[PDB]
Amino acid sequence: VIGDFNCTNFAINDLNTTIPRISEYVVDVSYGLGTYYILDRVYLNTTILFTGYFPKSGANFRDLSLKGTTKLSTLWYQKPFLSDFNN
Amino acid sequence: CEYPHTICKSIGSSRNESWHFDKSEPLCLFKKNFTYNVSTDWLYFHFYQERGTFY
Amino acid sequence: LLKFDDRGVITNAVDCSSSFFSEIQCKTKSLLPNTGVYDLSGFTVKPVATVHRRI
Amino acid sequence: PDLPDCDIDKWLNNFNVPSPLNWERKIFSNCNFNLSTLLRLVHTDSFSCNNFDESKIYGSCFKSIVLDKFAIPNSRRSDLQLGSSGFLQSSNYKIDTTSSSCQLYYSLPAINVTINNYNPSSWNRRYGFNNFNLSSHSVVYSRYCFSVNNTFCPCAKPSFASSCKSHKPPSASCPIGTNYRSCESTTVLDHTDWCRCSCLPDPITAYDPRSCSQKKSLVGVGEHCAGFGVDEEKCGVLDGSYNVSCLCSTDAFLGWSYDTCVSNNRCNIFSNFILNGINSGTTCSNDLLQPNTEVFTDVCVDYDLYGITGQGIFKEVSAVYYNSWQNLLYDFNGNIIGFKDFVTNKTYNIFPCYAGRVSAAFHQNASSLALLYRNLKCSYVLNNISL
Ligand SMILES: CC(=O)N[C@H]1[C@H]([C@H](O)[C@H](O)COC(C)=O)O[C@@](O[C@H](CO)[C@@H](O)[C@@H]2O[C@@](O)(C(=O)O)C[C@H](O)[C@H]2NC(C)=O)(C(=O)O)C[C@@H]1O
Ligand SMILES: *[C@@H]1O[C@H](CO)[C@@H](O[C@@H]2O[C@H](CO)[C@@H](O)[C@H](O)[C@H]2NC(C)=O)[C@H](O)[C@H]1NC(C)=O
Ligand SMILES: *[C@@H]1O[C@H](CO)[C@@H](O[C@@H]2O[C@H](CO)[C@@H](O)[C@H](O)[C@H]2NC(C)=O)[C@H](O)[C@H]1NC(C)=O
Ligand SMILES: *[C@@H]1O[C@H](CO)[C@@H](O[C@@H]2O[C@H](CO)[C@@H](O)[C@H](O)[C@H]2NC(C)=O)[C@H](O)[C@H]1NC(C)=O
Ligand SMILES: *[C@@H]1O[C@H](CO)[C@@H](O)[C@H](O)[C@H]1NC(C)=O
Ligand SMILES: *[C@@H]1O[C@H](CO)[C@@H](O)[C@H](O)[C@H]1NC(C)=O
Ligand SMILES: *[C@@H]1O[C@H](CO)[C@@H](O)[C@H](O)[C@H]1NC(C)=O
Ligand SMILES: *[C@@H]1O[C@H](CO)[C@@H](O)[C@H](O)[C@H]1NC(C)=O
Ligand SMILES: *[C@@H]1O[C@H](CO)[C@@H](O)[C@H](O)[C@H]1NC(C)=O
Ligand SMILES: *[C@@H]1O[C@H](CO)[C@@H](O)[C@H](O)[C@H]1NC(C)=O
Ligand SMILES: *[C@@H]1O[C@H](CO)[C@@H](O)[C@H](O)[C@H]1NC(C)=O
Repeated sequence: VIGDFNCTNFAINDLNTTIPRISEYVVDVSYGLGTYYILDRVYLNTTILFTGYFPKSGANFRDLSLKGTTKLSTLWYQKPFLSDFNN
Repeated sequence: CEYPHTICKSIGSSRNESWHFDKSEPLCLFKKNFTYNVSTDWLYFHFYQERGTFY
Repeated sequence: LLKFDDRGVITNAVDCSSSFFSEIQCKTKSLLPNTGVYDLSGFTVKPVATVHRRI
Repeated sequence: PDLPDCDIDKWLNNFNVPSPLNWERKIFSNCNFNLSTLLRLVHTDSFSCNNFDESKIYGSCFKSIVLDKFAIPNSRRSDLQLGSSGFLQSSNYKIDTTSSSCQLYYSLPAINVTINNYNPSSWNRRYGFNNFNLSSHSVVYSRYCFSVNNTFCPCAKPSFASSCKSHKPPSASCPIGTNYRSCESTTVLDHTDWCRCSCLPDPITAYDPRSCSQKKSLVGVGEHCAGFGVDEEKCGVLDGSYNVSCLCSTDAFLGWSYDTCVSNNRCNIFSNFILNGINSGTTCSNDLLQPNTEVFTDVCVDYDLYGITGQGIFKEVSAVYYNSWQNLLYDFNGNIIGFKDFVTNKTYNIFPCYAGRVSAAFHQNASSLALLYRNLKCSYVLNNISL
């Protein structure tokens, strides 16, 4: 459903094999994980605030492991792996 | 394509690298290739949009 | 609250919203703030949404 | 911050110059380049354009950059103009005229020159073609180019090869999906068995060009030569011994010649600047004024690097501990205090220059004024205000 053109029409099924695996490791920004360096600004020996975009801690990672072995199903598209990329 | 998929460089692949219909060269806003240290163990990404500007 | 070393390397970061501890930590721009009472201005109340006023 | 360049100068100054039959194709997309530095670095001689001018390049941006590169023969220089009906424009390369393009004439030294000769055809190379055994610095150029169909093999059946006692035509077995010849006997008592085939004695001058398997095909834009003319009777397995496939010798092909570029110990290489997408695109020249000059101290030189505008005195301070991507450094509040150049790997500390006031005491019974510059030295005032 993601594409808008037809390329292949063989070895296509609708078997339920999707697994929404949820990770058991929460976001830990205490060691710099998730923090991104500023595009051009650089600070030296400074502890300044930054109203940027960082991942919220206490939220477990949502794993998206998708592969294919000579067959593919249309079920992985849309729900539940494809989510609405809001911001 | 309606059913996209990518191939590997190790051993073989189930299908071929054909998930679109790019028979010519399209127009891109950022097209280049960068090499990273493959010997590492982790890799972190970040993609956020602000005022219609990608990052 | 990003902390930079002498070489500009990030080591510790404060969430500012994980709990009240992060708010007190980043309120005074220090990983170990001084003692005293801290009135957390901006406490989460989790209200409801109100729309479509009727005459 | 700057963007990576297209490295056009590194490609135009390549020591591996190609032959006119196989011009190198290079497309540059999403990059930048400088026309002034490119023209200054290359040993250009002339610059011409079709339906365009070099003065309009500044300001307008193109979608992509398409370039051509091939050697220029010494005896084939006067026929390089547009619209000329020479041998080069008829069977080697076609120059587009309905689109905007520019012609660049630059020269390269005779030393460190390596030629590369290879025919860009399928049937020409597949039907017994070895390497181009030519001399050094030999610029090969074709004269007549012929094309064949995808179901024609330059050979015939072995049944008719043994039917001619004298001047028999050679034949072999071509792969599937191909058609044989149409040889027939025309004995008029001149010899023992006089038999002839189609396209005789040569494909260029044939009595019946309609029945010929190969015809003269004109060269087009973005398309190399279709192959040299080859005679069907001059190639093939003799007597139909059925040893190999329908393979023909290299000497059977005709319609090409070679020349040289030795002229004042230098060789000329043509360059076609094919540009598309007028005043719209991503990759184009950026020869405008940028704040990249010889910076120096002792005066608050205006700085406009990394999208930050300010006024301050530069100071040379060694700073090697910066990261591979780090270019500046900020203070506690968040203002610029310095930067680091990306072309000379030099670091500078920005110091605000003098913008203060001056105190002047005046008395009602006096005439002059007692000027007093607070927190300043007499040498600085004398060297920065007046004598
Ligand atoms: C997320 C998930 O559950 N992944 C499965 C994966 C998919 O179910 C399947 O490959 C996609 O194809 C469909 C839609 O059926 O299947 C794995 O097991 C295969 C089950 O078919 C396994 O038997 C593989 O089968 C092959 O026949 C093949 O190429 O399909 C041979 C292959 O060696 C074999 N793979 C092995 C042994 O690793 C899978 O592909 O691994 C199991 C995943 O967890
Ligand atoms: C496809 O299979 C998955 C795996 O069992 C199903 O997901 C389960 O759905 C039930 C019903 O809500 C839950 O109680 C389970 O916890 C789910 N398991 C997992 C691993 O997520 C899914 O419902 C199936 N889809 C269809 C259409 O049958
Ligand atoms: C980085 O910042 C810290 C925080 O101010 C500096 O530590 C101070 O250093 C001065 C001079 O050595 C002392 O008088 C202060 O007492 C220190 N503060 C604390 C809280 O210990 C540190 O010197 C700075 N480092 C660099 C290289 O500038
Ligand atoms: C690429 O990554 C590898 C692994 O992340 C780096 O190799 C490490 O180098 C350090 C430096 O002495 C050693 O202590 C580690 O034991 C090495 N690990 C491994 C797995 O070899 C390597 O240095 C990196 N290269 C670059 C250019 O960054
Ligand atoms: C592919 O899509 C096009 C356009 O929707 C349609 O004309 C064509 O018939 C389709 N072909 C197949 C095999 O589905
Ligand atoms: C990819 O295409 C080539 C050329 O048609 C073919 O030889 C090859 O087998 C294909 N590979 C797969 C995995 O289909
Ligand atoms: C990377 O891009 C350059 C373009 O200049 C190209 O020449 C090169 O082949 C590319 N390499 C890979 C591995 O894609
Ligand atoms: C052209 O040269 C100037 C001089 O420093 C430079 O600032 C500019 O980035 C260059 N433009 C390119 C390479 O496109
Ligand atoms: C170019 O020629 C000069 C003089 O013959 C020689 O010193 C130099 O090494 C050559 N460079 C290359 C890349 O061949
Ligand atoms: C400047 O520093 C970088 C970072 O290591 C290095 O790669 C580069 O060679 C240096 N010199 C120049 C001229 O960029
Ligand atoms: C200024 O000069 C006049 C001239 O007579 C004198 O009367 C007056 O006292 C003077 N005032 C001062 C402040 O010197």
